[PDB]
Amino acid sequence: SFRFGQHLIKPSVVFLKTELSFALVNRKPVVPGHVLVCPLRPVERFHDLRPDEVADLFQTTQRVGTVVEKHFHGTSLTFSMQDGPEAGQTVKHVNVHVLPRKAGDWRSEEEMAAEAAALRVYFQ
Amino acid sequence: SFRFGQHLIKPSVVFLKTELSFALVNRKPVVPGHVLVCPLRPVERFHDLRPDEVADLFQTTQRVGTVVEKHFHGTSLTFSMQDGPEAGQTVKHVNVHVLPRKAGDWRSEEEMAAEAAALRVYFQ
Ligand SMILES: Nc1ncnc2c1ncn2[C@@H]1O[C@H](COP(=O)(O)CP(=O)(O)O[P@](=O)(S)OC[C@H]2O[C@@H](n3cnc4c(N)ncnc43)[C@H](O)[C@@H]2O)[C@@H](O)[C@H]1O
Ligand SMILES: Nc1ncnc2c1ncn2[C@@H]1O[C@H](COP(=O)(O)CP(=O)(O)O[P@](=O)(S)OC[C@H]2O[C@@H](n3cnc4c(N)ncnc43)[C@H](O)[C@@H]2O)[C@@H](O)[C@H]1O
Repeated sequence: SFRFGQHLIKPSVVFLKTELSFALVNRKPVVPGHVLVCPLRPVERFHDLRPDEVADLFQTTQRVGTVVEKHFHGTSLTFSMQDGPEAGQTVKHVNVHVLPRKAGDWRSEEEMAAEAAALRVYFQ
Repeated sequence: SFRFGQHLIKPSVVFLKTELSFALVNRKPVVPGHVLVCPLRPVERFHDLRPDEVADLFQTTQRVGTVVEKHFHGTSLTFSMQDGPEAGQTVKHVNVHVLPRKAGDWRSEEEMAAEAAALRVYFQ
């Protein structure tokens, strides 16, 4: 019941949801704990975001990171937004990639829902 | 009169300044128009930012990008924050890297002040 470009994201893999943004797990994380934060409204370019959704997108992005860094035992975070077709954007929806980091660094929907469930505990 | 870790940034190379953040040019941009946006207060990890400075850091980051994308003729933006020593952070100050993007992609302080001056026109 979450739009992410032209796909619908089953709540099962969504682990946080604010008034304006939401965060979810990946089918192929680049690193354990690689997750995403996207505004609820489907805009394709970061510049299309009202300034309230931008505050919200990154206050949420701040929070989500503190948790996966904890949860997945990282010591540093890597944040990044691929904003446009020439920046590598594949899904035309704004979305921050949050990747926990460590010194020297595909799955089933159920493994995704398991992971989202664990992440939901930290936002309780 | 701008702190960026343990260095002082001469206003000459600063091209925007809000109540909470500020943006500046690079001595070695990775791509023409690669610039930075940093909170005025020197925190070393994104999580150390109040939520007001986070709204401000990214509302500002939204603006700055729209301009360098225009100015440097890009068609897409790449945003990214290296948050921690294991994420590649070199300067222990929070700072978003904004890089304009195009299909298939060191200088003197004066060349830096020239560039900041041009960027200041778009925020007039
Ligand atoms: N050395 C290094 N190597 C790699 N990354 C590094 C690095 N250093 C720093 N970084 C860091 O690693 C990041 C590089 O990641 P990236 O920007 O290359 C991933 P993307 O696939 O291009 O993303 P988008 O198209 S925008 O967004 C689409 C995303 O949503 C997901 N998605 C789409 N549909 C989905 C669905 N239905 N269900 C679940 N997920 C879906 C996709 O899997 C995809 O990840 C940077 O932040 C950098 O600082
Ligand atoms: N294929 C690709 N290749 C490269 N980047 C890509 C990519 N695809 C996407 N990206 C994109 O390119 C970016 C990768 O850039 P990066 O994160 O590797 C640069 P950094 O030097 O590690 O940054 P920091 O330590 S955090 O911050 C320090 C910064 O402040 C500057 N600085 C420090 N002191 C200064 C001073 N006194 N005066 C002026 N500037 C100063 C430094 O030059 C430095 O750039 C990503 O956003 C990605 O999405």
